[PDB]
Amino acid sequence: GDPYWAYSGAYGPEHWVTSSVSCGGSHQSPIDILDHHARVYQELQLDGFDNESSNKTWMKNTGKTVAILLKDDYFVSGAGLPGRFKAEKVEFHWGHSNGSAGSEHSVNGRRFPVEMQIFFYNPDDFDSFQTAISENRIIGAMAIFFQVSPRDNSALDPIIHGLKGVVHHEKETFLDPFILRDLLPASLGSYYRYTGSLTTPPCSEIVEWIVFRRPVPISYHQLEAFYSIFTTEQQDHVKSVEYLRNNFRPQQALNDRVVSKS
Amino acid sequence: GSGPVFVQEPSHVMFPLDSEEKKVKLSCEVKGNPKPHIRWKLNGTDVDIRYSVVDGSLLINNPNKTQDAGTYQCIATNSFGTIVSREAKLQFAYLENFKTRTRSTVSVRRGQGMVLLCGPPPHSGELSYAWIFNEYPSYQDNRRFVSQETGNLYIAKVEKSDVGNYTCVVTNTVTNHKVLGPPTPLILRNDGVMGEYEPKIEVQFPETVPAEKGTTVKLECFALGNPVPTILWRRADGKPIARKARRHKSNGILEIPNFQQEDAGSYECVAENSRGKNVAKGQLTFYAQPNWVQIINDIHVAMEESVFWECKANGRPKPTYRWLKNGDPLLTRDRIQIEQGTLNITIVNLSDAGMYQCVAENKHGVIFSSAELSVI
Ligand SMILES: *[C@@H]1O[C@H](CO)[C@@H](O)[C@H](O)[C@H]1NC(C)=O
Ligand SMILES: *[C@@H]1O[C@H](CO)[C@@H](O)[C@H](O)[C@H]1NC(C)=O
Ligand SMILES: *[C@@H]1O[C@H](CO)[C@@H](O)[C@H](O)[C@H]1NC(C)=O
Ligand SMILES: *[C@@H]1O[C@H](CO)[C@@H](O)[C@H](O)[C@H]1NC(C)=O
Repeated sequence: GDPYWAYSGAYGPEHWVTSSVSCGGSHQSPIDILDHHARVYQELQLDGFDNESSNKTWMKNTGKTVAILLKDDYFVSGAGLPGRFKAEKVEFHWGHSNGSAGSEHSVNGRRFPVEMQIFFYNPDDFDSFQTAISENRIIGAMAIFFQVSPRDNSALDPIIHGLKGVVHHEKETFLDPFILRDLLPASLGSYYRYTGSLTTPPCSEIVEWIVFRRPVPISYHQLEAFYSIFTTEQQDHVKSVEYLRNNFRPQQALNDRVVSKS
Repeated sequence: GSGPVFVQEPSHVMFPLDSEEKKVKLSCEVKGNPKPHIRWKLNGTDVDIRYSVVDGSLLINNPNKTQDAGTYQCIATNSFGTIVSREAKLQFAYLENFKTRTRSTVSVRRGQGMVLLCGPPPHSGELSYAWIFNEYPSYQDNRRFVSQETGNLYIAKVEKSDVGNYTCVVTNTVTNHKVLGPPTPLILRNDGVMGEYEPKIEVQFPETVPAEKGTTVKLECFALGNPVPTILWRRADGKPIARKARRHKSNGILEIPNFQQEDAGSYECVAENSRGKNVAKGQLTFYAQPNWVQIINDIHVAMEESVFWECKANGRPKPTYRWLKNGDPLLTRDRIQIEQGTLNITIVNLSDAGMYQCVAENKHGVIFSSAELSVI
């Protein structure tokens, strides 16, 4: 029903397939995107992304990532997506120290210290994200890279502040208001599109990915907040407190798929 | 000339599953003239008699948790009317052995916080817990704590001396039976030492704690952390915790014996170290099952007289009342005024003769008092 899995160890990514057979599929995510192989679509339109987040929006340390449960209405359309998609949550992937590789996707082999993902469902076709997941319905995902910067990105302040409040597995916190738009790259023009999967079990191959080409800046000081996060792991009859680090899935084969590039 | 009177009303029965008696008894001895007939209920359905019934008492040969465990009640009837018994639970108390006889070796890093999981076997009855470390009781202190709710062993910060074998010892408090689990061998993983970090409260009491009058209520709180956290208990409202309360040596359990109203309210546990603080909070809400203060007694009255009958119970929340006549709910109607724990009959007639029961109840329990109205 929901098998144990981790980002390393006996239940690490190489082994997910043993309990979650779809992680062995041929339409898996994430991937390295080679620009020269991507083919050349309505314009990407965001709706609601500039509105201030409400005080009900909250952040949770899930043990696998830090998640932001969105409580406002944010919608995306265009970019080949079938209809309108509404945002459900945001999740993060990071390395270990010093801006080490933390992204899931890469572009021309280039990885990034963080990857932020936003997950969407079609609110018209389905009444909730969880049902969509259930029916293996199509869901939308944006991948945004963060890139090292000499000074703090103020736009990230509320998120970094929130991280400080959820150091341990299961902690939750409300966040200071933030502008979802400002966690996306300054230029939305260049992005890639392909069909792939969840990058965690059950690895369902239902994801329309929007991978933005240009990164969002983050300082080494801000990154420290990600590296300061902990999780817990299980061994036979033991639970342990562990650093939450390098929480990314290794990359997967393209196979029959092509990447589109705006 | 009398309606049924309980001589031996069903009481809770604890049967030890690994007993030697192939039989359990549920009492329902009743006296009336004429002699009453008796029926049994289980989980609200009738017991259609390997069941036996002797002098009203239900005898079960070959008791079996699956078919027999549950809530019983008897109902006694003669020509003068009917009464219903209190409910009684038949409970099979047991504790199985641990199934798997084998633990994987586990490795933890010096400085790391961890929990050794008991994983107690199927059982019925309250359990208590202890661990054995390298063949000697595992010493508890600010750094090592055993939960009596989970039975887990919490180690705030692992040190080199912790290497060795750990077995969980589980005791059924009802049968006094003890079982040992397979040892889990634990070793140091020789990567670093763990860095420092905020306490993580790893076991704690619920946000809402029903706290029964007269009982001892136990609250747990323990955190993993480097440096080892301190654990502090307080009441949110600043009042001192009662001196009768006991603290476990690791400070991981606060026990409040003989619980009384003044002991209720919001409690906090603060876990702190040089890296930060976290708090568990919860409200203890006092309650008490109903207790009889005034019962109804038999009434002998003549035609056309009137009748006022009252029962009274204490409890928290304050009990409400309802009435039965011959086992059926009795509500206000012609001549008969039913108001909470009172029954007022203006002008008695022959049809009023019967058995009556005044019932007092709250969220936490229901109690019955029974008497006969007889007319002349
Ligand atoms: C209880 O019933 C189950 C099947 O209902 C049976 O397998 C088991 O032997 C019984 N247990 C005892 C102790 O009689
Ligand atoms: C009676 O009900 C209880 C649950 O309230 C259940 O545990 C038990 O197995 C039931 N007994 C029977 C006879 O089904
Ligand atoms: C602990 O006990 C296990 C068997 O349970 C044994 O294999 C092991 O040698 C013991 N530890 C040491 C180092 O004595
Ligand atoms: C009912 O009984 C009470 C006794 O407390 C009495 O005061 C009241 O008058 C009676 N009601 C009627 C309708 O006679």
